Amino acid sequence: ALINPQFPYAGPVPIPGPAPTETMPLLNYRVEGRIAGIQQARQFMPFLQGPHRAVAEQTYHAIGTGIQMGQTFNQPLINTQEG
Amino acid sequence: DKPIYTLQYGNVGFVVNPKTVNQNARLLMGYEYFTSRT
Repeated sequence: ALINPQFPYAGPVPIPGPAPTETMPLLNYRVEGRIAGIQQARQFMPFLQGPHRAVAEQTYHAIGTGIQMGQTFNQPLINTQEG
Repeated sequence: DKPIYTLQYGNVGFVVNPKTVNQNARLLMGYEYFTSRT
């Protein structure tokens, strides 16, 4: 702010002001609020809580069976070298 | 804001139920996506 003498800035907005209204009042709000609809315990989703496999491992079962059977052919006898 | 991401909520699919189907009809699908580089 600058004040300049001799033209000085009025020393106030004075008493000639026009009170325009008495509408100043905010009427307090008084209220009762009830949000009470029956609630049912459940919601349907496509899927909740699953941690789906991105790849599975290979998996398997097992079997064996049979017996011990055989047809054989042997090497001929040979002269013994030494000993 | 909420990208389609299977593994977050099972398999998801884009669906079209056609009223009329001419010979050689097909759906050309275009996707915009983010992915993971393992």
